[PDB]
Amino acid sequence: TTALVCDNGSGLVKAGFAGDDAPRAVFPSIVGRPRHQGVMVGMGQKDSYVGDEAQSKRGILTLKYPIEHGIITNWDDMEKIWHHTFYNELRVAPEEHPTLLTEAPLNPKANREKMTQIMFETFNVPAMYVAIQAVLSLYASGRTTGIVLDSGDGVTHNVPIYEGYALPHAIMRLDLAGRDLTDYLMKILTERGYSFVTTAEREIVRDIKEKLCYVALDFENEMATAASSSSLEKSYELPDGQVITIGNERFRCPETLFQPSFIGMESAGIHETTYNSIMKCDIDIRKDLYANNVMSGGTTMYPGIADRMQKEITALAPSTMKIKIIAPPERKYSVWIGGSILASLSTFQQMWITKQEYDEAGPSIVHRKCF
Amino acid sequence: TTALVCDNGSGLVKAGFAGDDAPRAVFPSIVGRPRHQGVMVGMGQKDSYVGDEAQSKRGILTLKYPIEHGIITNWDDMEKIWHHTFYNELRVAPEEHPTLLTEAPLNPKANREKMTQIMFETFNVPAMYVAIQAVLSLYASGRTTGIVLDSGDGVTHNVPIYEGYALPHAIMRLDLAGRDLTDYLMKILTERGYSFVTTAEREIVRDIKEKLCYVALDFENEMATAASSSSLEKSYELPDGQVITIGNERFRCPETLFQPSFIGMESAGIHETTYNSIMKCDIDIRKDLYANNVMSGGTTMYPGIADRMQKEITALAPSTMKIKIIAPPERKYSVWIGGSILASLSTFQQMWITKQEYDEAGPSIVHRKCF
Amino acid sequence: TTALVCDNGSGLVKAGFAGDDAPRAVFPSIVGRPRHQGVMVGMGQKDSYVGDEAQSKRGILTLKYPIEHGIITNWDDMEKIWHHTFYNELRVAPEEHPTLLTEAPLNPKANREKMTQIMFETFNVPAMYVAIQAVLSLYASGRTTGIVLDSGDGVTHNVPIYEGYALPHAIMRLDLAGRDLTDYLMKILTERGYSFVTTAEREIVRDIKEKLCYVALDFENEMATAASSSSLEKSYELPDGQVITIGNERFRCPETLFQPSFIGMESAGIHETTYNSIMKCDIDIRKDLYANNVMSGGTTMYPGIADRMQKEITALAPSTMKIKIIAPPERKYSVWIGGSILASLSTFQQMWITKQEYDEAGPSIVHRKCF
Amino acid sequence: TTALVCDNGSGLVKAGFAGDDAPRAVFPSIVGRPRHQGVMVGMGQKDSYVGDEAQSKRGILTLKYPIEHGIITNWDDMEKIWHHTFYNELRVAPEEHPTLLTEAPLNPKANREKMTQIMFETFNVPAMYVAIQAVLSLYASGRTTGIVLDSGDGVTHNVPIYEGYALPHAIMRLDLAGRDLTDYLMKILTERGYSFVTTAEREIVRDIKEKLCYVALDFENEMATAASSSSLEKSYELPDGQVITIGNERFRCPETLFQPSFIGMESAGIHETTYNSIMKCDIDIRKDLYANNVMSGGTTMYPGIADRMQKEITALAPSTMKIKIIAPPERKYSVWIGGSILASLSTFQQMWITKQEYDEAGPSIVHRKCF
Amino acid sequence: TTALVCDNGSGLVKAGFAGDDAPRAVFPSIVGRPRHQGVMVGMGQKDSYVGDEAQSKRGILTLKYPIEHGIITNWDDMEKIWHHTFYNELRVAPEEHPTLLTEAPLNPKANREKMTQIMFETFNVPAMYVAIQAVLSLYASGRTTGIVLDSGDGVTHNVPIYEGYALPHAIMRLDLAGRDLTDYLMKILTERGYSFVTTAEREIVRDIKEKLCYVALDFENEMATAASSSSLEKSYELPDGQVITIGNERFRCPETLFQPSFIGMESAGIHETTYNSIMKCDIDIRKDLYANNVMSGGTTMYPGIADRMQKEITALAPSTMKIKIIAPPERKYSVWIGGSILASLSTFQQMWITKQEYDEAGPSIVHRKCF
Amino acid sequence: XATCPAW
Amino acid sequence: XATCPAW
Amino acid sequence: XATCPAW
Amino acid sequence: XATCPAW
Amino acid sequence: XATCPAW
Ligand SMILES: Nc1ncnc2c1ncn2[C@@H]1O[C@H](COP(=O)(O)OP(=O)(O)O)[C@@H](O)[C@H]1O
Ligand SMILES: Nc1ncnc2c1ncn2[C@@H]1O[C@H](COP(=O)(O)OP(=O)(O)O)[C@@H](O)[C@H]1O
Ligand SMILES: Nc1ncnc2c1ncn2[C@@H]1O[C@H](COP(=O)(O)OP(=O)(O)O)[C@@H](O)[C@H]1O
Ligand SMILES: Nc1ncnc2c1ncn2[C@@H]1O[C@H](COP(=O)(O)OP(=O)(O)O)[C@@H](O)[C@H]1O
Ligand SMILES: Nc1ncnc2c1ncn2[C@@H]1O[C@H](COP(=O)(O)OP(=O)(O)O)[C@@H](O)[C@H]1O
Repeated sequence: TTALVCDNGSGLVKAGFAGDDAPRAVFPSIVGRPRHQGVMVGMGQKDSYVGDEAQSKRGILTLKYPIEHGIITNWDDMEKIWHHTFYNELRVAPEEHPTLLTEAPLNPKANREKMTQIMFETFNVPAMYVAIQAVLSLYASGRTTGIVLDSGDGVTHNVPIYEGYALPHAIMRLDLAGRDLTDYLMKILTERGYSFVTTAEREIVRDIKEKLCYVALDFENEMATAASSSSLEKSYELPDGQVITIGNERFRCPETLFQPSFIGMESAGIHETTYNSIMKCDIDIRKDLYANNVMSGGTTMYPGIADRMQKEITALAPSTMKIKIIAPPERKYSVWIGGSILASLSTFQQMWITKQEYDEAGPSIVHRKCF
Repeated sequence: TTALVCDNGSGLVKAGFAGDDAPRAVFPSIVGRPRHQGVMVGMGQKDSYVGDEAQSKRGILTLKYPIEHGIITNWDDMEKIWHHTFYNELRVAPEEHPTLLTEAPLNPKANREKMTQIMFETFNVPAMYVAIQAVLSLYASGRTTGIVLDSGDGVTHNVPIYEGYALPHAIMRLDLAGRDLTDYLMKILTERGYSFVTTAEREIVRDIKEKLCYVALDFENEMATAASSSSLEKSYELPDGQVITIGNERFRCPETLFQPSFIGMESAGIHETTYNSIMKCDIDIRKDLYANNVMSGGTTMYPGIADRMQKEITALAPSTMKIKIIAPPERKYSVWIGGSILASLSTFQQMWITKQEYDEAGPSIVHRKCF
Repeated sequence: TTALVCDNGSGLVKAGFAGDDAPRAVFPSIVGRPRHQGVMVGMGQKDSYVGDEAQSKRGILTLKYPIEHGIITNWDDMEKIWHHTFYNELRVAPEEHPTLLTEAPLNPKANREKMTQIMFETFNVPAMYVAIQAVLSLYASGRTTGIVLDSGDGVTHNVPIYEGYALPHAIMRLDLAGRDLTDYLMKILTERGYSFVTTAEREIVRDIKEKLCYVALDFENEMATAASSSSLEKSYELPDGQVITIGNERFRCPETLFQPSFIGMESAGIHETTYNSIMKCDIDIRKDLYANNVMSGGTTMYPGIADRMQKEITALAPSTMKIKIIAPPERKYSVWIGGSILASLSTFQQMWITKQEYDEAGPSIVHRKCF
Repeated sequence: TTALVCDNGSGLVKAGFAGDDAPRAVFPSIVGRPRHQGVMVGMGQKDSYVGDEAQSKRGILTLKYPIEHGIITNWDDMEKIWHHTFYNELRVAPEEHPTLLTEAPLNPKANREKMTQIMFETFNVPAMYVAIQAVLSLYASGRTTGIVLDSGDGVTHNVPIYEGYALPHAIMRLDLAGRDLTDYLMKILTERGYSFVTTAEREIVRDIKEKLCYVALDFENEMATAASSSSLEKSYELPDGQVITIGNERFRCPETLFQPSFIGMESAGIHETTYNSIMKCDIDIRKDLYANNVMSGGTTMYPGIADRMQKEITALAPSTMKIKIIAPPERKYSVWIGGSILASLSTFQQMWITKQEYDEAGPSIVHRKCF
Repeated sequence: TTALVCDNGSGLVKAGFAGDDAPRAVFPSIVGRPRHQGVMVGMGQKDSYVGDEAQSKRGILTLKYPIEHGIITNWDDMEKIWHHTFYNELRVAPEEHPTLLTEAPLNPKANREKMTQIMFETFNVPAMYVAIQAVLSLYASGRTTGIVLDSGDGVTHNVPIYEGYALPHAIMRLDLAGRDLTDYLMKILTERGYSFVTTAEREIVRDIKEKLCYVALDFENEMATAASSSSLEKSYELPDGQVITIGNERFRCPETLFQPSFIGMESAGIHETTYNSIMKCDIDIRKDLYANNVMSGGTTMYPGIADRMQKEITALAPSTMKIKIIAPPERKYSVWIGGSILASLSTFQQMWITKQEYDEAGPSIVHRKCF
Repeated sequence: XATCPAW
Repeated sequence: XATCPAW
Repeated sequence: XATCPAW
Repeated sequence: XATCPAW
Repeated sequence: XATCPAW
């Protein structure tokens, strides 16, 4: 009997066994359906495609995401994805093993409650549990104090923790995301004559973003350098066979994390949110928090992002103290890494939720036990 | 078999062995308990912290004093502190050695009576004894006449002694303290924009008081000097990393010992109490008391306090006689010093209280033997 | 020559003439500025909006408060508001009439000193004076003893007064406010799926609070009643045209005045502060203070707040004495009402500050005259 | 033209007209002044309060006695009290009527001499006279021999008189008083946890003494009875509303009249002073003095004091003779009663002091005429 | 073998060896005992103090005289004083030497009889003898006729002697003393505001008397001189440090030797007693007695006492005869001087009382031998 | 469920 | 135990 | 001006 | 006026 | 021993 660790973020879906260092199933969460007409008879057809197979044939289908902001919008598409993982991609019986699921900090109540019935009633599975995706980043570092920062693709947020005591009046959540950065890029490229408007066209705009984008350390002189010299102007080809030339939009797209006025959302930014989170804390434990800034988002992989946060906070902190941003190189799977430790842990074995507990109270047991 | 000498004042707690010149355990008497929520599982936790360990982690706990004015308010917190001294901080068996405890002059009867049961019934310890913290100051000087003055942190008082004969109709007790001086300082600092309101914030207000405060020899011209010239204005930094500038409140805080109307308590002052104590005595032994003013309080350490008492009493004494205030430099531990002499003394060995004496009469034996 | 009475609290600003029973100008204190781009040419534009006009167009502007806790943070926004009252909203010359201003008890010194220069140097106005917003509540009742309690929106505090003699060592000030109750409500509503995050979104959360909130007489059975029966669940519509359903958060929001741990602020509560204020007073004038509890805050308007304070203090007072909470129905404008009496009073005419007095000493004259 | 009889003891002040059986003005002699700050304007204020009005408002003022031992200490406070009696409390013109004043036996010369100028120069009053407060007790009894004993509140003393001939070499004066009994009681109550230290707190300690105190006939068995049985333990409430329980200090406070060593004053006692006064007299008139012991002090009102003096002197007198202590029930006003008889007496009308007699000699006329 | 001469008057005690001109031990006869409580342990204590040591520490003890009028009142205090002289102050064995003691003329029989047993039974001393303190004054003068007058401190008396024949029907004894003059002085000083009431306070009243007192030659004009002119008014300081001013009581205190009515004792006076002593004698030896008036009391040392007795007796004697008062300058020790002569005298050696004489008869032998 | 558009 | 507030 | 954040 | 303290 | 008070 080994437990199962399942992460389901917005976008990629990750899963594996307990007691390991790497997952086994990584694939996007898309549900596609055809839209043209069938003619030839002898072929075998399907009404929908789920895993990586829907990615291979995108010239016909209409793609669709179930999760938008960390909130389950369409439940019938979600049951196809969990059925795809337990049988086809990974091979297991459901009733043999316990599971472990992760969520977001301030989502509403019915999101973590409808998923109790599915893991008990339609899947006869014992011993589930629900965690929070900020505590699980500290187990990958092995520390016991500090402040985290995870963005990924749904939401960005940060939770301060000192000596194993969390501070609930200091959690900050911002709805600026990863897919909003994709959507702003395909608006800027119409200033040279490129136009990508289809759900299928969206994924070859994502693939440009991951290859050649960087966060500049300064902003004003970069607008004057690239306007005079043609030095940073690069090129890229697409599956039609043509050539696309991109310059001056490489660094201009990740600058919305520091000035959210370009979208029109009125907020503060990714650096003043971290500064106001420490300021709402006490006066005696601020010193141990300037030296511990872990940072483990999927969006964090841009080059030049660590040196930018060094320069910004020292303009806000007083002149005596010391700052330090920690960035491990494998900071992409770190939410799955901490899930492997807590499942194989010995003290944890009284924190499961048995099937008899559900028959006594019902689906409202989850607000009492886990937190 | 060596006896144990234990002093337990309001605030600091001092202890050691008999026949020595310095104690071994000096630590404040605070009991703290957490108030946030625990999240991380693998750590080892405790419900409370007692010694210097509770001082290190003040950003979470709620601190608490057991003794308020020299009166035991909460007995369950007191048993944790005595258990901490006999085992953890100092290592000894209780049943091997006799003890020796100190008190205040005019506390009520049940304070020195409930502590008899604890030193016999729950701690199987023979041969305890209770003293008074004014007689023990003369053994540190080696004299045999004079008038003492001890304040410290709980209460201020004075006892006149001539030739080994105490005068019970002349003892004066005033409830102006040391912690009341701390509380008045954090009221005055709100006139510049500083605000410290938490039990944890209180200890960094105490630490300002011990470093830069002085007692001025005059009061009226000091208000005119510092209002015109910016000469005595100094600065100080705090664990946040900021800078605090303090002037004109350095000498204004210890002036309440001479004019208690600033709090609102209506009394006489620290110098008229000493003058009225001699005046209630006889006419023939006043001359040996103007030349012997020992002074051994913990609060006495302000600079410029000895020259101020020279100037004040000569305005009240007649013009012929001679005054002299004695101030030894190690006048902080002097109550523990006299406790070391009387324990190792040879004649004293018939003044203990054996365990059989408690079984004959009970807890009311303490009002008969010791005085 | 009639004097002017000007009240400037955090939030609403009230003004009128002397010798009257109701003010004439009531409007919030907000300064807004646009953030989008202008396109159409023929319109007439302004860079900012001040009075009720900025409230009408909140879909564009960014709103801003000058006063945060009773402390002037931004002086340039304050000069626009006083200029708006003397000319536009009310029509008067400044140099014709004397004025009268109100403050808070324990604000720092430079707050009541920079406002002396503005009322003399840039506004050529003679005969100003500064009062305290607790004395002015007793003139509306006509009594001469009792203890007050005013909260409003900035700060809550209480001052005990006996026979025209105030007791300066008993004033208690707590920084729990009115806008902190607004901010905690918009955190709780995310448990059903409502999200209001903008400075413009804040005012339609305030308007929910004033219409349907109440203070329950008990707390534990109310959590069991509303969890079983769907009786107190009401509804409300918003300017989009949709329907919002609110139950169980109606009484849960004003419960933080009795347990401030829900925010995380560690303090006592609104009822133990009143009990400890009487206990620090004498022993002979406690009986005339249990029968006189006036209560005149703007926040006091919740239904069921008078019967709750009856029940709480009788658990703390001894069993013989009698308590009585007084609550007049027009207890919102009562700070302006007492300002009208003291201006038209005959004896008061030697308490003004002439313009020649400012030319002799300077801006430090205000700490001597008024108190 | 009717004469005025004015008694001014330490504490209460008594006055009335001649030819009557009861006075009309009884009120304590206290001068109070405020100590806090005035705020409210419209009230009418006074700098001081004199009569019973200062007793009603003791929560603000600082009380003060002019007379300490029968000696005028502060003359300016005395002129306010005599001005209060002649006009406000009693309504009369001063220049219409003659007066009559009483004193103590062995006070110094300048006490009965400065009061001659005030009754002539600043009050234009003719025909004053000064008496002694031991002769005036015999007129209330109507006898002509015996020995008196008056204590009251200032001083205790006794004068032997035989057949209208006083014996000046037998007068004994002791400075043990009534207010010294109050001050010793508030020292003993700190053995249970009660503390009353203020000039305002003193009067609710006096009121305990007058209600429940008694003089026991024996002393040694009373210490053994009340230590075993809880029979005489009573209770009392105070204007705060709380409950005070007092046992074993009821009889222990008046025992200092028989053993003055408890204060520390070294003297004989109230019964050996009376025995040594008879022994210094002759041998032939001792028999008429053992049968006539009048006793008319204000302090004499304790229950059980008459039977105690019967038992004590028979241990000192020889076994043949007979003792008898006389105690009339209205023995409180008896010094005023004898003053009414001697003023309306016919032979007395040549003993006044006219105004022309003062203009011939001066203020030294009083040592010649009256005695 | 040299004899011992011991004088024990009321007050001072004088002793020495035979054959000398001055004594060696002069110290008062006081027995003191403490009255407060002992606290400090390490000191060495005593229950009582005897010699000059009890005079040094009078601020604690209670002083006590054994002899009151020349009569031994307390025998146990007397044995401590004789033990102090033979061993500590003077160093001698008792059984080596004979002694010699002095008495008063008309004391009762048991006073000179109990002191026989102590000098034989508990002190094994041979050869004692008892004299009379009037015969011993003539040996200091060397005459053989005259009339003496000794007062000192116990009693005043006078014995007429002619040609070695004493006249037993002419001895006059008066009980007016020296300590009665001390006690009348501390009554008169309460007319200015001085009060000395303690056994310890008595000795600083004695020391005033010895320094500034004189006997005036006239009495009526001295009352008119000092009442008009402030000439003889002097000053004196006391061990507190203050200043005492004394005028008009300097001569008024020794006037009671001429008019004893001021105390109340009804007698004749010191000059009519001497006149009636000569008148009861014969008619032929009056002429040799008017020319021989020796005078050797300790009280005689007032200035102006010799010229006063010249003036008084000439108003009573007939106008022909001649009077002469003799006053040697060393008239204080003259009773000890005559004791030195009679011990070293050759004829005297058959007048001792051997130890065998006591074993034959007993303690009644002293009424037969010595006279 | 109000102003978002996924709530 | 009366007017202090530690007694 | 220290720990508030309006002072 | 000496040792009392009202004289 | 009678009327004195030392006898
Ligand atoms: N090299 C890269 N540079 C920038 N963004 C990246 C890179 N690789 C992945 N991403 C972003 O990470 C997002 C999802 O990452 P991840 O955090 O693993 O998933 P989830 O957010 O579901 O946990 C994608 O939307 C993609 O935009
Ligand atoms: N340098 C200093 N200046 C002024 N006060 C001091 C100083 N050092 C210590 N204190 C005061 O001494 C008090 C306690 O001293 P101490 O007498 O040793 O303890 P206790 O009063 O328990 O015997 C503390 O409250 C502190 O305020
Ligand atoms: N009916 C109501 N119920 C609860 N709170 C109210 C009500 N009406 C007004 N308030 C509160 O009163 C606050 C301001 O009131 P007021 O005391 O008049 O202003 P100020 O505090 O500036 O003097 C507002 O923040 C609002 O929250
Ligand atoms: N019932 C009582 N029992 C004991 N003492 C009393 C009683 N009534 C009054 N006294 C005492 O009498 C004192 C004054 O009495 P009184 O002789 O009338 O005044 P004065 O001494 O001025 O003549 C007060 O100090 C009070 O202590
Ligand atoms: N200078 C002096 N003037 C007046 N009296 C004195 C003087 N010196 C001593 N005396 C008195 O003499 C008394 C005792 O003297 P003395 O005769 O020597 O002792 P005793 O009477 O025992 O023989 C003392 O009481 C003291 O009052």
